Amino acid sequence: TYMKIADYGQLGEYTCDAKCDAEFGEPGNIRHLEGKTYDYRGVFCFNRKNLQ
Amino acid sequence: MYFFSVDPRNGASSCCCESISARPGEVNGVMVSYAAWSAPLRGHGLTNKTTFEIDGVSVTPPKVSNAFGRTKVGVVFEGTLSDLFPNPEGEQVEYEISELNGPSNGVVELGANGAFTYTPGALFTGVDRFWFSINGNIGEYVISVDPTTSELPQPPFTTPVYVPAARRSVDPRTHVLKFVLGVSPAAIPGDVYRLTVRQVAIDCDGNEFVHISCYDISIGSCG
Repeated sequence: TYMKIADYGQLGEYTCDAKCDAEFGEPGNIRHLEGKTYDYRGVFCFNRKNLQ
Repeated sequence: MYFFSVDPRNGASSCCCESISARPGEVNGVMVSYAAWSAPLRGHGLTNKTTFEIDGVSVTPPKVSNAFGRTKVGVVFEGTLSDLFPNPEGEQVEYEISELNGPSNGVVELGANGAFTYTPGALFTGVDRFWFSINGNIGEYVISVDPTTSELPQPPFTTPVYVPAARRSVDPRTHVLKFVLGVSPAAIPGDVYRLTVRQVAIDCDGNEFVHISCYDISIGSCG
């Protein structure tokens, strides 16, 4: 399990005099992730003499 | 410079539309203060979405007609000025070219009988005008010198009273609108035109507060 910062987001910018519109802005996500693993699992067989 | 305080639309505040006096040829600047009406409407103040309109309540149609001229770059142009004054009575034709409203990138030599030579300025291409006066009645003669490739378009014969395309501004910090009021030298003294201005404000979120007011531009001679 790992994390993936999707985005950072904006924070209210460059207001000279109070108009009170962009107070909090919007932040991004952290997006926890996962992932598994796999396997091969093969076999074979000879009898006793065709190998000897 | 004109200045006007707009009514605040509060239920408490001759004709109704205010008056404006102008002289033929002048180009002035007008101011209006929307502070009384837009400041209580706490928001983002005004916007640059002003809309004007011109209509005349008395025109007294002109005597002499206008005309159009066409010629290539650098080549001397010739034209007549006698067909532009169909007169009802019989009287001589005192052609005159005002040194105040003459051409801007050329020169004109007024002939003896309604003839004139427009030699455009060398290394120049565009449109140029000059305001004649056939026995008192003022009209404009427009000439466009083409840059020798194909042709140039046809200008719209600027009106008696006009507001320029983009020469206005607005200061949302103090709620003041500024624009320009131009009157061509062809306006007849005595007429009155009506100018309507539709100003729109904006709230804290992006809605509209529209405002309409009118003015009576009175074209009078001698200021």
